Amino acid sequence: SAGAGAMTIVNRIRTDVVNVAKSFGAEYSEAVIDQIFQGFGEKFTNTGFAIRVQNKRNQKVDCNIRYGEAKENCLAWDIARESGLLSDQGHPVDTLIQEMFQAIPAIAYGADFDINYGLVKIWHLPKIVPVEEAFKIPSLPKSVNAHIDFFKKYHLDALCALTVDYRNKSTNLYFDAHHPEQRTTQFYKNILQSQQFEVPSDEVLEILVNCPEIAVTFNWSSPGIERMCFYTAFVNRETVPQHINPVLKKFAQEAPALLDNPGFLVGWSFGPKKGTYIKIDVDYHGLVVPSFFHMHNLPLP
Ligand SMILES: CC(C)=CCSP(=O)(O)OP(=O)(O)O
Repeated sequence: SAGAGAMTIVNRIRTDVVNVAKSFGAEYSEAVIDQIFQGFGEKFTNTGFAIRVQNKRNQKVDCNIRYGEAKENCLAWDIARESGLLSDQGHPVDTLIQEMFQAIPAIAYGADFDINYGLVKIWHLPKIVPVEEAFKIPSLPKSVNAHIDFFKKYHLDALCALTVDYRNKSTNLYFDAHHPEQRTTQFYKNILQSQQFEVPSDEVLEILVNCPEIAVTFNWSSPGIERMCFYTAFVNRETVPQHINPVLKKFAQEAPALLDNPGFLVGWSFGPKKGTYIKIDVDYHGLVVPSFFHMHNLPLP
């Protein structure tokens, strides 16, 4: 019953995470997993926890584990620092999450880990606010302010989250995709063409029109948008569009969850020639998907 039988919930989670990673061929480090769980295992037990796989072109599938909770302070930061998971790099990212919590009041936060690396991101979640609130933050890439007209044009006026990616040295702004233009396939063709990204098939465009949340990624090395991502949730295994991609099919059918009937969040990422791939998270305790609809003021499907 080392990894089986009667076990604490946190041990059930660890075993499930390693099983996913093995099944999808994702790399992982036992030392990094243990280090993450020493600090964060209790959080993973009691809050909105998810396991993600994603399939970047020409590399192995990555396996991430992440959680969020409705606390106004950035609790992950202290835990990660103490855990040896978050060292300064001599870079704008070092103070950015602190600046975000100073600049805009948070109603929740979360953290994201790649089990082959350690802590990748911390998220800041405010109540929905005008995007201009972000321009207060000292260490944001200069490219963010420079995209004021782009945000306005594409109805990216309602900021619903921020993140710092310590590994990638980038930041995402997340928008509530409330505008009726965002219910049309042309919107997605247009916003993707504005950046010279890849435009997906019609079948994928017809999925995107239901997206409640759009992320846009900025970095300090370039003036342009690195990639963007459209998030769509599915309330159970069967309603994931399993036919679109083999990773979607396999993960929907086989992802572990403690709750018998989990939903999923899928991120459709696009970039220039990387940046284009799919992310899928299983709602391991069943808390994430309802919270996702609620945070976007949408009835639960
Ligand atoms: C759960 C929400 C709605 C979005 C999470 S941000 P993300 O993990 O998709 O960000 P990246 O893939 O790191 O850009």
